Amino acid sequence: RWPEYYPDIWIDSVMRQEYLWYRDMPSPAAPDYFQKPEAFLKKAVASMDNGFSKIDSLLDEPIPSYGFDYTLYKVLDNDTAYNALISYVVPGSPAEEAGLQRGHWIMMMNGDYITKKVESELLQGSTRQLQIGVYKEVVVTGGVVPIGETTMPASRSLVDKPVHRFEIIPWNGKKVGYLMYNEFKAGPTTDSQAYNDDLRRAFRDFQTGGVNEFVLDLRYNTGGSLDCAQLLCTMLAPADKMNQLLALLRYSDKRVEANQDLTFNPELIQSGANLNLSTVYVLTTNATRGAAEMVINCLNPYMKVVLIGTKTAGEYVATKPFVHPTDRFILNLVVCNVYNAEEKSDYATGFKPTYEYNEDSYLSTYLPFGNTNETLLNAALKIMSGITD
Ligand SMILES: [Cl-]
Repeated sequence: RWPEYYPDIWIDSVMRQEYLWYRDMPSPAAPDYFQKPEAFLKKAVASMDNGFSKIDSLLDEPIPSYGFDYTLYKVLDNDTAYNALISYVVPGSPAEEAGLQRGHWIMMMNGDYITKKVESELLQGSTRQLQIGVYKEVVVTGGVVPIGETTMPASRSLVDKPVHRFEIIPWNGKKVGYLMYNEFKAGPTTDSQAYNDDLRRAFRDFQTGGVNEFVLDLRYNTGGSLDCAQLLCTMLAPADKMNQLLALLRYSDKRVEANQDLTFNPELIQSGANLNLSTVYVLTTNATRGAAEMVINCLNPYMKVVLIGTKTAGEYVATKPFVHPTDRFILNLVVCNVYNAEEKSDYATGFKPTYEYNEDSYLSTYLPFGNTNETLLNAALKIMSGITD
């Protein structure tokens, strides 16, 4: 109706220049200078963009937190109450100092139940007193039973490292490398390789230990950098694949200059080690996304990749970050296709697992990462040994 806008908004410009699917954006509508970037984005993306592109805030530091992730389960006959099952504890966090571990359940906070009203108090706050429990079975009935209490310090701004857990497991005559790798991130700062060097260090330890089987746990890995992914692949692959094509990054017809052919590149190994493996077991959930899915797609043609868990996210294109000049947000925009050596990325809707295991259905084996009875790792160990068909 009104106003009558005259015939310059950054987000529209960065997208029309850099977006993989710029040709499939809606036609230039009437400008809306007050709309949130989120709202602009949702209306401007191509229909193929199923939440791949997204807006993220530019923060001075990570939002403070206690350092744990969880899932709520309704309490026995309490109307408003829930128990919080811990799924991940950040190293060096208040949660870890509290003595908390994956598989612990938070049952009370300072003598009060956890209700939907107070759920956000699990994310951050002051020092808290917690009643903690564990899932127990009795012969068969199961439930969360209290086992004790602890004091959790106040939340604080935390940095979580991608190399989350490491182990070498001897198992039925095999030497099994286990890696819980949670984010494709090279280092804490813009040009740091610190985490990639942590990854190399783990692979050097794996080679020293003579690992000949491998379980890569990407279950909560939401993605990140393809250069991290190239490094990881290069170190898992069979040794006769060095220098072969791994990934074909293909941008739009306006950004041909950016196209790249990534190989299994042995000069990337540096202080790490190639493990010369023929099979890899990859643990997945719906959270497993992007770069994490690229690893699966790109290793598929070259080795036996066995997927255990639940279907992956389906993010078959790569995003790159673009920072607004003044408004402090980041546009994570789809910029390229990422084909494997067979010229394919045909996992729209996600990679279906080879063997489906929902970790939430097996509460008695919801255990710390790397414990061999932990559901998804146990499955892999059984499958490689022929215990599970
Ligand atoms: Cl953990």
